[PDB]
Amino acid sequence: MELHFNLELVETYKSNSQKARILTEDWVYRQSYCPNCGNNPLNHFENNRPVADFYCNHCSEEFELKSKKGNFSSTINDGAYATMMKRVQADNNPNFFFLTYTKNFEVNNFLVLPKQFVTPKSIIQRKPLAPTANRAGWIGCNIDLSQVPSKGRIFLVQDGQVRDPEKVTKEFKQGLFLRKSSLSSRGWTIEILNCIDKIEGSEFTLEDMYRFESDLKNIFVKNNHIKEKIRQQLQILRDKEIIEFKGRGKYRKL
DNA sequence: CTGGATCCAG
DNA sequence: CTGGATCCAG
DNA sequence: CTGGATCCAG
DNA sequence: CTGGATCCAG
Ligand SMILES: [Ca+2]
Ligand code: NA
Ligand SMILES: [Zn+2]
Repeated sequence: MELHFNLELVETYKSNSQKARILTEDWVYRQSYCPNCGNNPLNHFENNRPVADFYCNHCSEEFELKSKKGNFSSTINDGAYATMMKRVQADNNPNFFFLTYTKNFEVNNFLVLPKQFVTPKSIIQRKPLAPTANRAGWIGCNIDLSQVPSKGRIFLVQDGQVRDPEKVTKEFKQGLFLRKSSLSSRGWTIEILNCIDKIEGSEFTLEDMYRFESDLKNIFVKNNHIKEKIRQQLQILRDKEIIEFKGRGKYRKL
């Protein structure tokens, strides 16, 4: 990845907001890949499409890009409130890219946030624009990401440095199982991913997994069928291309 | 027209 | 954190 | 929807 | 039997 914008694109513009739109969307089109499946390039939706900047034409994941000069805040500016409210609840609800760029118009940080982390609760309605305003009565919104987990933020470029796309695809696919709250309970798929990651190396077996039985039992005290559950969860992780089934109780991390 | 889109600016 | 000024398109 | 339980190919 | 597939309850 190269980290600088194509400044020529914005010669004819005056608004720094509109310049940011052009420069950041061009950069992502030219330089980013699908953090879910690894497809490059992402495809750009048509202009004005609500909360819909890019799609991956391989896996159908959608992406909303939010960009800013400087540093991230937990509060993010957006578009129309009503259509945000509708898009976060859609079956094809978008994942969210966050991009920071420097005073030299180069990409400082670039991360993805899995889609489950932007919920209707996150979306804060703004006061309508005054009737003095050009867009009088427009109701915009801000997104409150304060509650998002540290681990939900998956960096593609971090403080100047491009990260390995395979580390990112791995982390994103794990991230899609991550729970909206620290207060929400354990969750099987998460706890099993946790065991998998405690196993050294790429290859493992069902017997390796059944060693975590006593540990899983403490967590899920009412589960009297732990082994069956381990097996069911491995099937879930397979269907998501997180592991491969080698046949008869043998697995490999992807 | 109306109603989406940008994030900047302070 | 809050309120706008640009842009874009059916 | 997800946690707990059941089924049966091989 | 063993491990992948499926069902049922709240
Ligand atoms: Ca955007
Ligand atoms: Na957009
Ligand atoms: Zn993809």
